[PDB]
Formats: sequence, structure tokens, C-alpha cells
Amino acid sequence: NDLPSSFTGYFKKFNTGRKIISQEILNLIELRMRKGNIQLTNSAISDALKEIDSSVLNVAVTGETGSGKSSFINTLRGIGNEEEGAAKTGVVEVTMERHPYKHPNIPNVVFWDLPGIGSTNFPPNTYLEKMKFYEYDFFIIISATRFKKNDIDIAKAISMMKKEFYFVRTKVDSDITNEADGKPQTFDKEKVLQDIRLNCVNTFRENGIAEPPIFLLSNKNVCHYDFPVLMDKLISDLPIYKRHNFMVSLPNITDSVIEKKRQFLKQRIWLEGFAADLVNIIPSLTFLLDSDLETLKKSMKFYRTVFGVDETSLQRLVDQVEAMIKSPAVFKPTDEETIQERLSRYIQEFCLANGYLLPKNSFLKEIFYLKYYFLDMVTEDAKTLLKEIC
Amino acid sequence: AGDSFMRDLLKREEELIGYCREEALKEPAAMVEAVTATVWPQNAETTVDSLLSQGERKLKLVEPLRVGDRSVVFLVRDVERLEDFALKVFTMGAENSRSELERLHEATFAAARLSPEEARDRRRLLLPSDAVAVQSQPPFAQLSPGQSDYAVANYLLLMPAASVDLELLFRTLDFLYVLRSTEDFLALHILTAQLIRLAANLQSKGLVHGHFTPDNLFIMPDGRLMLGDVSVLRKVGTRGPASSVPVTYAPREFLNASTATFTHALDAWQLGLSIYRVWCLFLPFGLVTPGIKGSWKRPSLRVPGTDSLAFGSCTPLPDFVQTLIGRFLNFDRRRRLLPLEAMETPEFLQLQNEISSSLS
Ligand SMILES: Nc1nc2c(ncn2[C@@H]2O[C@H](COP(=O)(O)OP(=O)(O)O)[C@@H](O)[C@H]2O)c(=O)[nH]1
Ligand SMILES: Nc1ncnc2c1ncn2[C@@H]1O[C@H](COP(=O)(O)OP(=O)(O)O)[C@@H](O)[C@H]1O
Ligand SMILES: [Mg+2]
Repeated sequence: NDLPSSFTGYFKKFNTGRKIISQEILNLIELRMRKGNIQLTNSAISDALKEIDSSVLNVAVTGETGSGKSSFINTLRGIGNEEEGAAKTGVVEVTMERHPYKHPNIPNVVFWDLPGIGSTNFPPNTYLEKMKFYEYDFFIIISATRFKKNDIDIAKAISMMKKEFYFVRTKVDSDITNEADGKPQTFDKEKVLQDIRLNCVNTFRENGIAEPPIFLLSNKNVCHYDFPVLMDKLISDLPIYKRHNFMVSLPNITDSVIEKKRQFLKQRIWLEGFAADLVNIIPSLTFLLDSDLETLKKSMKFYRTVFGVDETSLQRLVDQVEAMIKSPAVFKPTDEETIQERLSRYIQEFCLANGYLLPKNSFLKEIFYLKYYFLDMVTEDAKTLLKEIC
Repeated sequence: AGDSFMRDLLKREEELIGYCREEALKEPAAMVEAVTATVWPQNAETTVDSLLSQGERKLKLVEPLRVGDRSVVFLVRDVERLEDFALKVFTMGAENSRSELERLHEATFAAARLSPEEARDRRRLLLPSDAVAVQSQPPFAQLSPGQSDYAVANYLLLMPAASVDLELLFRTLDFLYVLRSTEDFLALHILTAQLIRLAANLQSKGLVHGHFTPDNLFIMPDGRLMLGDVSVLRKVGTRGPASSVPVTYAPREFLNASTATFTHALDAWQLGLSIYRVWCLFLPFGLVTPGIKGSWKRPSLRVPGTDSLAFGSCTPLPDFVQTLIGRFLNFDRRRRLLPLEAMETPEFLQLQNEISSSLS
């Protein structure tokens, strides 16, 4: 019931391995807090958030021409293959140069479309050097249909360097369709997927390569097959400080992706709230400065964009779409109540349901309870729209 | 056997092969229907006379099997003999003019001398059982009732029916690549060894074929791989029209004159191409391979293109297979590996030993 204990204790409510700051940094903050130099504590937190925000993610995607590299990249960026900023087939093979594609909302997340080694004249090791293998956080081999010698030569070379890579078998929807059409009397969708997966595992084993993470998926049906488990695996392999930016960049493909995003953002709000310093007044009896109000509007706009319920995403789905969810209406003025009155009402709802999250007589500033409330509101909005999509 | 493995694989994938077989009949559906309606205009059985000594038979249509550039091949039944056959029916070009078909007949049935029972019991070359004509109509000349746009010659070739031709097998694998287990992939090893032994058989008899292509290479119901189109067989070193070699299967050296010398190196080249397709589905050097995804469009080796042998887009293949393909595909025809000699190389001995060990 002392404050440093309450601070650190919040993170222990979260799934292990699923925190946004390391134990080391957390211990550092707990310590500065017990000191009592509020500037020092504020700085340690601000620094951790700076490190989180400024982290750049570089994701390499290699594979044969037509294997689904650009489609994969577009899928992760939540961009249509025909939309603006979409990666397109043919270009990398023509140029034989890698091409970066930034996530449209989180420009610190970058996907690199690499030319197939077959489109170049480099032997495996020379290819990996020319493509700057060591600069990527993830090196993903994209493979459609069946193994090619190129796929294995690249993987073997990485194996030799005692390094690692991910293997993604795309177009499994086409495999399942062809099994169902060509062999209906023996067709079993689950059995087909397992058969292909085991061919992947065993193919690596037979080439003396340590079994890599293997994902069977379809760029045309992202909420199914192994796309969500690929996302889980990728986040879990990252150094802790890189996880936030990648997590928030993820397409809102399932409830589970959406919810995990919420959990991450709750920890961020907790850090932001402690960086701003706790007060000795209940938020249900406070109000907001104009600066606070502007911070809140921007936080709402960010949450909405992250969860794909921003106005632009709604338009790509308008008054009829807005009407389905709650967040678009929050800052719409009425003679019925002021924005200060609406926001105090939200605090009442939030704090009545959840309490003040702290030992007695200590509170976060009102704006942070409001961020929590908006975060909950946006994630529900996200799930509501996803169901319409689905 | 060897053969037994391949027999079991075809049986396992019988439904899939059947699906792909039917799918390939869809585009030429008009041709297939017109030819069917010419040969079986009213009754399910057509009475035919042998152009040799086999006398009279009644052929019942079971189903269309395959379409070629100049023909339709049907599965038929001689109920009285309790025997099924492939029956090849020729459309009239002129690609199959009356004189060309008379010449095809003589070359086809002379080929055994170049003994029918013995060549039949040895099971390397797929020989026709008979050549027949619909009763009461002159042989070779157009068959009535004629159907618009698809004139059919009254000359029908009766053969053992293969389970599948390698072209259809490759098209089937390109649709759904059913090889997944380590055991499954022995199919590619077995076909590699079988193709080499088939070509070696030709070499041992001092004969050249020059049409050693997947649509003329047949897996029989017992799993044996056989080579068809026996009418093209020639003694090694003889001269003939170069145009008789399919252009995408012709070595560069065969594209320079209208007349060519037929050498064992010709078949060794085509052997290399067929082994490459076993592991790759498409032809090497960017050569156009109709019906196969990933194919490029190079019309022949005389058109400028990629002349280095590339394996990167193939199924992963053993180094000893790569070596053999590379030697069969030597552009220097005088240094090109021949199949009898290939069977003595460390690479072939390794291929044979690992197949025998895997099957033991
Ligand atoms: N059915 C299906 N088609 C796909 C999938 N991924 C890609 N494609 C299609 O396959 C073709 C090649 O994909 P693309 O991303 O352009 O290949 P790239 O050359 O590696 O960039 C395009 O027509 C895509 O629409 C998939 O998972 N399933
Ligand atoms: N005995 C047979 N059994 C099964 N299929 C056959 C047989 N003979 C030919 N075929 C198939 O029929 C098709 C046409 O035969 P082909 O000899 O290539 O004629 P074309 O000269 O018209 O191309 C080919 O796909 C071939 O594999
Ligand atoms: Mg043919």
C-alpha cells in the first residue's frame, strides 16, 4: 500500500512475457520513486517511453516471384493490394534491389520486399550479405505451394551462420480448395493443413536445419489459419522495448489481436499517468484545462487509428458506420451537456466500475482515467466493426 | 519394382489424376465431341476391321483419355476379348494426310524388326496391338459421318492403355503437389532412374528416337515406365528431317538445317530435359512449357535466352541428380553423357542404391 509497490504491482496483473518494459527498467523506476526526487522518477519513465516510441522495426520478406511477398506486406500494413501505398508484384525482381514499405500509421515499422535469390546471380551467402541480413529484426522466407531449392539454400545458409529465420507457407487456401475439388472422397481440411505443416517441418529436418517457426496462412483470409499465431510469435521474439510499436501496428484481424493491443496500451497509460505525477484529489471532483482537453482529443485520435475506427478507416467501410460505434460522437458538441460534463460522467462510470486503481488518498490525474475509458470504448468499437466485416 | 511403388502411388492419387484428366478435356471439348460422334455416331460399339491379320472386332467406347495436337485417344473395350485398349483417332490436317497416315502405318508396324511378341514381353517400348478401319468405309480416307471442322481419318490405332503419361503427371502435380512425405518423394528418384534405363535401352539397340518427351512417356498399370511413338525409331547415324524433332525438345545443334543426323546425343539431351521436368515441372533454359505455371516463353534454343542450367526453382534435388542432369544437358554434343555410360557413374550408382535401400 505504499506507492512504488502499487506502481510495480500493476504490471504483475499482466500476463508474463506480455509487458511493455523490462524488469530492469521497472526496478530502476521503483527505486527512483522510493528516493523521492520526482524529477528523477519522471525522467526514468519519460526515457523508457522515448526508447519505446523511437524503436524502429525492420522486417525482411524474401521468396520466389509470385509467392505472396507483396501481398503479405500489404496484409500486415492493413493496406489493400490495389490501394495507395500498396506493394505490387514484379518490381523487386525487375530492380533486383530491396524495397522498403513503411506502415502507414506507425512509420517506425518497416517491411522490406526482397528480390527472390533466383532474380539475382548471388549464391546464398552473397545474397544474404547484399540484402543486409543482419539489419532485420525478422527475416521471413515466403514460400507458396511447394519447396523450391532456392528456399532451402537460403535457409541452410542462415542455419550455417547460426542465425534464425521464419518460414511462412502462403496460399494454403488454394491448397485446400484444390484438395477439395480434386480429391473430394478423401478430403479433410484439418488433415490437409497438418499434412502440409509436417512436410514443412520434415523438409527442414531432412536438410539438417533446426526447425524454424513455421506458419501456414492465406493473404486472402487473414483472420484464419496461422496469421494470429505468427503475430504472437513475432511479438514474443522481440526485445521488450520494440514490442509496443509492432503491436500497435498490427492489423485488427481478430478479437484477440485487438484485446492484446488494449492490454499493452493500458500499461502505457499507467506509465504516462505516473510520469505526470499522482495528485491528492479525486478525479470525480476535478475538471480539465484546455491543454488537457487537446491531449485527450489527440489520444482518442491515436487510439481510433490504432484500432481502425478512425474516420479514414470508417470511410473505407459513412454516417451509417459512425452510428454503429461510440467514439466518433465523444467530442460532438451539444446544448445538452458541455464536454467537461460529458467527461466527468465518463469518470463516474469508469471509477464506479473500476475504482481509483491506487492506495487511498492517491489518484492519477483525471485525464488518465479518461484515457482508460477511451481505450475501452475504442476497443469495443473495433470489435463491433470487425463483426460487421466478418 | 520400383514399378510397384509407382503403381501404388497412381492408385492412391487415382481420383486426382482423374480430375486433372477431365479438366484437360474441357478446352478441346468441341474437338472431343466431334471425334466421338464420328467414330460412335449411333451405337456404343463400332465394328472395325484389322489392317493386319487380326480380323474383325467390336470396340465399345469407355471414355475419352487425352487430346493431342493431331488426335484424340480414347479408352475402349473389346468386350469379346475382355480387353481394354487406348484407341488413337487422327484428325485430318493436312498433318495427317492420307499419305502421311499410310507412311505412319508402315513405319509403325515395321518398328519391331528394327519380333512383336518379344518387344511386347520386354516392356520398354509401347507397341500398338493393331491398326483398324471402320467397317464398310475405305481405310485412311475421311470417316463418315463427317462433323464440321473436325474431319477424322478412317485409321484407328489400338494400343495398351497407360495409366498416365508423364505430361499429365506433371500437369497434375502442378495443380496439387501431392508429394509431401519423404517416402512420396521417392517417386522422383524412381522416375529419374527409369528414364535413364529407358534411354539406355535405345542406345543398346543402336536406335535413335528423337521424340523422347513427357507426352510419349507412359506409366503402365503395373508401374512400368514405357516409351511410345515407335514409328520414329531410326538406326543411329541416319539422316532425316530436323522438323520431326519437337522444337522445344531439340538441342541447339538441331536447329541449323532442314536435314539432321540422328545421334544418341539427341536422345541424351531429351533424357536430360525429361529428368529436369520430373524435378522442376517446367523445361530448363526458359523454354516454353505449355500447361505448367512458372514456365517462361522462349520458343527454342535458337532464340537468345538463358543458356546456363538453373535449378533454383526446382523441387530440392540431390546433388547426384543435379550432376546427371547437367551432363545430359551439355551443349557440347560430343562430350554429352550417354545413358549406358551414365549407368556406370558414381552418381547413378548412388541413385540406384538409395532407391533400393528406401524400398527394402
Ligand atoms: N489464393 C491466394 N492467393 C494469393 C495469396 N498470396 C498472394 N496471392 C496471389 O498470388 C499472386 C502473387 O502474389 P504477390 O504478393 O503479388 O507475389 P510477390 O511476387 O511475391 O510479391 C497475386 O495474384 C496474389 O493475389 C494467398 O495467400 N492465397
Ligand atoms: N496408349 C496410350 N495410353 C494412354 N494415353 C496415351 C496413349 N497413347 C497416347 N496417349 C496420350 O494421348 C495424347 C496424344 O497422343 P500423341 O501420340 O501425343 O498424339 P499427338 O501426335 O496428337 O500429340 C498424349 O497425351 C499421349 O500421352
Ligand atoms: Mg504428341
